Amino acid sequence: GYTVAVVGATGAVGAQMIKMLEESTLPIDKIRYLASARSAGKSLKFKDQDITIEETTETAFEGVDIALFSAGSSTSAKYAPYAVKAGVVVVDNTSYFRQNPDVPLVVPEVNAHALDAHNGIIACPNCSTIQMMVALEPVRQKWGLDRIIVSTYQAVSGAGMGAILETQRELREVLNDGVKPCDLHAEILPSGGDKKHYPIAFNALPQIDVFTDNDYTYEEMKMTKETKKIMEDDSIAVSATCVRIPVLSAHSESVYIETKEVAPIEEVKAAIAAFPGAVLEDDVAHQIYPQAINAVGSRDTFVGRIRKDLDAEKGIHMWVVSDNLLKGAAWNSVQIAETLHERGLVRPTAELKFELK
Amino acid sequence: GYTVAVVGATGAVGAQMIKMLEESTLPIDKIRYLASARSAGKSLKFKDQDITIEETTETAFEGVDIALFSAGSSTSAKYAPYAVKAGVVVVDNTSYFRQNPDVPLVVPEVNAHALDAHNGIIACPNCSTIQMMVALEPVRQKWGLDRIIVSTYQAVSGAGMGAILETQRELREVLNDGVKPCDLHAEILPSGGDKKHYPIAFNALPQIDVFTDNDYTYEEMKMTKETKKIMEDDSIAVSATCVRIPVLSAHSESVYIETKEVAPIEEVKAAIAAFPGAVLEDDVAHQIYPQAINAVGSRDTFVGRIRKDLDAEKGIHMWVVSDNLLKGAAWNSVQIAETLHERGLVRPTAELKFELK
Ligand SMILES: Nc1ncnc2c1ncn2[C@@H]1O[C@H](COP(=O)(O)O)[C@@H](O)[C@H]1OP(=O)(O)O
Ligand SMILES: Nc1ncnc2c1ncn2[C@@H]1O[C@H](COP(=O)(O)O)[C@@H](O)[C@H]1OP(=O)(O)O
Repeated sequence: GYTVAVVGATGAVGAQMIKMLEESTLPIDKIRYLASARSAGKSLKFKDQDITIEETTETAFEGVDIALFSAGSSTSAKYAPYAVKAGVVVVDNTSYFRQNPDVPLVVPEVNAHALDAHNGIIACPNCSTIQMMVALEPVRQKWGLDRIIVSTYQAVSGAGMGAILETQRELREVLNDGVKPCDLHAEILPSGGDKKHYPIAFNALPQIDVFTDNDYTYEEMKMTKETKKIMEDDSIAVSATCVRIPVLSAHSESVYIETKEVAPIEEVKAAIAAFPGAVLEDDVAHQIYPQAINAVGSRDTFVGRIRKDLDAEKGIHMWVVSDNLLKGAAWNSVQIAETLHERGLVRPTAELKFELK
Repeated sequence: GYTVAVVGATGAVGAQMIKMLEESTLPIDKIRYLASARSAGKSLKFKDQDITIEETTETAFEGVDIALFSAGSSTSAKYAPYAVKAGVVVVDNTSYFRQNPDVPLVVPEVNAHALDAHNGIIACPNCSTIQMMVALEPVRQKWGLDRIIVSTYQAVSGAGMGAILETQRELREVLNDGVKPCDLHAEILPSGGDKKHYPIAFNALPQIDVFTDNDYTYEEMKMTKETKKIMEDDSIAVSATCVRIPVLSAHSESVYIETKEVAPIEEVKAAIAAFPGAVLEDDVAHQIYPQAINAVGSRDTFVGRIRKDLDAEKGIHMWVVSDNLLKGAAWNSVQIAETLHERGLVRPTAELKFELK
């Protein structure tokens, strides 16, 4: 069996990582929970056992076979290269290593093969990207992809535990204490790292992450570049608008594509249904489409509202929904680990290609 | 001075029709509030005055100069033709007359000229369509419009008063009582007419109105058909995805367009700023963009996140927000009435062009 480590166990994603590891087929001899110095000493369950939380340091990875990181891009930049030096395979849920050519960026159903040439770090893509890739890969395979335009309806759990609490408290202040929404005080959303902060209660904020030089945010640009890397095609045009909405869990996405060849809608429905990790929920006559609340707690990516464009020959609209902390993060990460084990890729790496900080 | 009736005066829109009339420049000698049998005999304010609500009948429109209808489609179909026969000019908020060729479909900033040839009924377009028209008309006027793809983020007040109450209590049940969103009992949303009803609390429901035979909903197809009538151009390609989110008031829209000539973004921003009824809110360096919660209570239509597509040379993305019950309904309706008075168009129609039911 393996010794597995969760770095960032106490967080929103880390807690889903525990839940997914508990339900995993991965044979674990020893489980460790890692976090910052304040969390060290507290107890936290793995199945029925009590586990002690430990400080994350440069020396804390000896004897570790697999480490799942979800502790923000700062904790991965500092500590992940040391884990690799110690003989760990790191699966990173943060954005830091995602655009490194030495790091495979992986959704198991789409680009499992990229895992074979890993140099110790495997990047988990952005949650909004992952569900889109699940929904679109089966179409790409049969008919090609010319362009994607996507608008997202993203839940607040992606922004961390604090965002959930902020949202819930804003909603209770409006509903119980009768506070105008434009009078609410916010501390986190739209982006903890940015200068100004706005309420999300009864609102739709068209900022996720911070702004880049081209006036798209880092989230939208991650959707663009991560798509090109996962599907291994730099010629796919991707433009996105990323919006936060008053949902705790589950991202929804309105997706528009143009294929390389015309794709009969019923063949598209069938192709998406036949694809692992994607579930067709499309029966408009009985008002069946994917819904965020129904997706909560499930590993699948649910797709419906599939219909052709009213004017573009090759254009298709659809609606994609997934638990953002499961397939969007923790399940993707654990599925990567299960896949690493399937393929005999849980072993030390010989050449370190990631400078130590 | 005019005798003005409000049909549907007790509803969510009707309440905003009252507020817009209260703040109008229109010379009003007499106000009447019409609704159904169940509100008949109740009282309601116009400024300091008490106004007894009357049941709408076919003979209730004697003496009325202007009638603002917002009582659902069946009510406009049944009574508006009798109002016209009596000598009223009708501003209809509903969809029933929107596609009749004898009926101007008007957003005053875009197509006020079409008021001149009215035959006793002017249709106010759909809420989500109006704000899109205000944002794009200044772009269309300078550079043309080849196509529109739009994804909406729509508030629940457009589904009426019962929908608002249903949203509020669903959220209260989740937040105060511990009820899981899965276990919520809905009666109205996503669409009061349809067979099945889903919770909107912490959800995103990709259905507004009922489905049509092409798998687009009636709401999505209205964006399409109204856009073409208002811009007097059937060659403008339009496809929509209309989604309800947990907001009480203020629609937001992620809008993609392709223009006929390249439109430098700095010129597009300028042209939108110069357009009556459109306000440019675009300064990403200071995180400035339209937000539903800020738009509430304003007649204006707010436009930001303006940026060129990453690949398509004529493509442009933007974010458009407006109060759905103001510019999207009641202000548009009162602004139509003010425009009619401006142009001496408030007068009886001789020839009856609408069927009496
Ligand atoms: N420097 C750090 N070293 C290890 N873990 C960290 C560090 N900084 C933050 N974390 C962990 O990352 C997660 C933050 O995401 P979230 O806001 O959802 O909790 C937490 O588990 C947090 O642990 P801790 O609770 O000890 O601060
Ligand atoms: N048959 C009808 N005749 C006239 N008005 C109607 C009729 N049915 C509904 N209405 C009015 O349409 C508006 C519905 O608005 P909303 O959808 O926001 O509840 C209400 O003012 C309602 O009046 P009433 O209050 O008497 O039911």
